[PDB]
Order: sequence, then structure tokens, then C-alpha cells
Amino acid sequence: ELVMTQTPKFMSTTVGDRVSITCKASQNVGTPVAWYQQKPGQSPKLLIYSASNRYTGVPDRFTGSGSGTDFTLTISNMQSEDLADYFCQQYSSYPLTFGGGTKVEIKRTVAAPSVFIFPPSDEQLKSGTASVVCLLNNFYPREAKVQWKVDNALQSGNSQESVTEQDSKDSTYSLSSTLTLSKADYEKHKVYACEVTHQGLSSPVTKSFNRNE
Amino acid sequence: QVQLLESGAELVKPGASVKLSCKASGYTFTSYWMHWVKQRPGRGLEWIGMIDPNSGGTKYNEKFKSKATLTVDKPSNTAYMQLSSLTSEDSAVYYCTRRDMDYWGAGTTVTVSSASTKGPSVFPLAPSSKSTSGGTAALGCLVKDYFPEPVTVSWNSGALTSGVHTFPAVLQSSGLYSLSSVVTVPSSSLGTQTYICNVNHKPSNTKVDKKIVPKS
Repeated sequence: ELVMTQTPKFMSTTVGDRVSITCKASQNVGTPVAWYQQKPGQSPKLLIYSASNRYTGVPDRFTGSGSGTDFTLTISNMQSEDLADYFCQQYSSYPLTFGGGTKVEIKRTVAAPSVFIFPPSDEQLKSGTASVVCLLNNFYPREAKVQWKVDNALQSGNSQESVTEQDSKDSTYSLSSTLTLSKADYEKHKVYACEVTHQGLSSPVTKSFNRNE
Repeated sequence: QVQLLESGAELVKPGASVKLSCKASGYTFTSYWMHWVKQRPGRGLEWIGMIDPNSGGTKYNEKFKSKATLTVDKPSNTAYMQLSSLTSEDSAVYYCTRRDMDYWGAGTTVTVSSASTKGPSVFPLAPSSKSTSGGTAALGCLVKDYFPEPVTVSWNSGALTSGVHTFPAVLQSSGLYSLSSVVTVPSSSLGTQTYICNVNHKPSNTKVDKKIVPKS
């Protein structure tokens, strides 16, 4: 079963910094170790096999080293294009084993979010539900507080949010918040407000609307 | 070019059994062995088993040994893995890769639920000519109330791909998944260029095309 323990679980370097990932075996394997890179979405890509050889195409900035029971992969000049999850594998003894994986984010200057709001489509209203969407575009870090305030009143439990994986080119994130209420209450109140408190602003910035048409 | 096209996302009822495909080409199939890997939402990676296309011999991970079975078809160049007595733990994304895992498939998403499929509705997030400024405008599509994952969404038939952000799916209380896809574009084009989002939900054989026009 050879348990491949991978460390760390979540690393985070800056563009140009170097990344180091270690994978320890529970018993000596030898040289049959490998590493794969999985970018969010698509499946894994082979990066290094036989502990240190690079698969054709893989840039020289990726280095596989170590041997015996401790293996390590290094990224010399971390570039936004390396943002992804990485995996360690062992193929000397069955069953083939993988490491727990490491997620690699990127540090960068802050970015306040560009906030937008979208009233519910006339379409959805008919179905008897009114979904209101607030969007926070390209910001960093991801720690962002989105508070929904319908007519000077705060909501809670009646809204969900999703955050994108780190942009493979901006190193930023993006968040959407959807206030889901009944076609009933939506026709009642008039002021729909979205307030966001990011660690990049002085006071809570806010976008809002009023049932127009 | 080496390609490993596979089954589309399939929903399967608890206890039933599914048989996944993996059609190979671009290389002499009977030479390299075939693998199968289970991923499963946000977790690691588990090797399932190996199968030799030529002979027919196989080697399984003495874990899925009982639940899965690998077979092939010398002619059509297709590998088959069959899962039986499926449970919630069995829900995951399955990949078939070539011997040295240099080539993988896009993977098939297998969701095990007693619930039944439901095609998503699609509502437009209208470009707010007043609440979407700064020289550039944001617009999008809300993909709501569908099950199970996944749903793929591209814009203007794939012709538009820059500034596109498709958010991860969210499971609502209703037990249905919701999701949205936005895109930033030059404000000046809102009056000339047409934006259409194409939403695809294989599990229910659904395809929707929605035009997003500036709300007035």
C-alpha cells in the first residue's frame, strides 16, 4: 500500500520564488516515483517520472530530486502558469499510490474588488422566485466579506456564494453571491444593496439598485 | 494524435451498476496497458486497476477488486470498467489513462443518487448599463436548479473565451445545484455584439442557448 505522505498541504509562493514539495514513503521504493500537475478543471499531466527525468515538454524550472524514501519536487521560478495542484506517485509496488496532493496558490499585492449587481430577470420572476446576484471581480486576497442588505436590513441564511480558483493570469480571485428569495418579498421592498468589506478598502464599498423594470 | 475519449457524465441509482467506456486511437491500442483512476470531489487520487489490451490479463487494487471489473475489445479499441453495488462513496470522477499515464481522458463524472435528473433553467444576468461601469461591462448567465453535476458552459459557441469566469457549482438547500457564468467585455460593444451563453447538461440530455441583451 506504501503510503505516500505529501507535504505541505497548501503552499503559497510569489512569482519568481521557488516552491518545494516533499513526499515521504512508508518504506523504501527506489527510483519509481513520479509527479503530476493538475490545473483546476482538466485532468492530470505527467511532469516527472523515474524521480528525476522530465517528460518531453516540461520546462527545466521543474525539478524532481531525492531518492530512497524521500522525494521532492522543486519549481525554480514560480510563474502564474504553475498555479495548480501537484501530486506525488509511487510505482515500484502495487497498488500504485498517490500522495495527498499539494495546492499551490500565489501571493501578490492586494486588489480591491470591482463590484457589480444584477437584478433578477423578468424571466425568473414568473417561475415564482427572484434570484439576485452580486459579483466581486478580480481581487486579492480571497478573504472577502459580502453582506446583503435589503432596505437597510441585513439578511442571513438566504444567500450563497462561490469563489473562483486563482486566475491563471491575474493571480486574483472572484466571488459571486446570490440572494435567493420569493417573487413575493422581491416585489415588496425596493432597495437591494450589496456591501463588501475587503481588506483593501477603508470603509465598506457598496453597489445597489431599485426595482426599475 | 493520441486521444482517449470517454463516456459522458452519467447518473446512476444507488445499488445499480455502470459500465464506463474509453475509446482509444492515435496509437496501437494492443501495445500499451490501460489504467483507471478514481478521483472523487476535492480528494486525492486512487488507482483502481490495470488491464492488458492484448492478452486480457488484469491486476486490480485489492480494494475495488470486488466492486469493479475491467474488460476490453480488441477490435474497436475500447476499455470498459464496470462498477457494481454503487453507493455514495462511489460517486467520483473516473479517468482512464495509458500505461505510463502520459495520456489521460477527460474523465467521466459518476453521481450515485436515488434522486433523478433535472435539467437546469437558464436566466440572463443583464449588463447593467448603470450598475456595470468602469469602461468595461460584466454580463452573464445564471444556471439554476439542475442535478446532478456537471453542467458545462461556453460563450458564443466557444468563439468567446477571454474574460470568462465560470463559477464552481453550489448545492442549494433544495438539493439541486446552481451556478453562474460571467464575462467582462468592452462597454461599447453591448449595442452591437451579441452574447449568447451555451449551457450543456448531459445527464438530462439538455442544451440551452440564451441571448443576453442589455436590460432596459
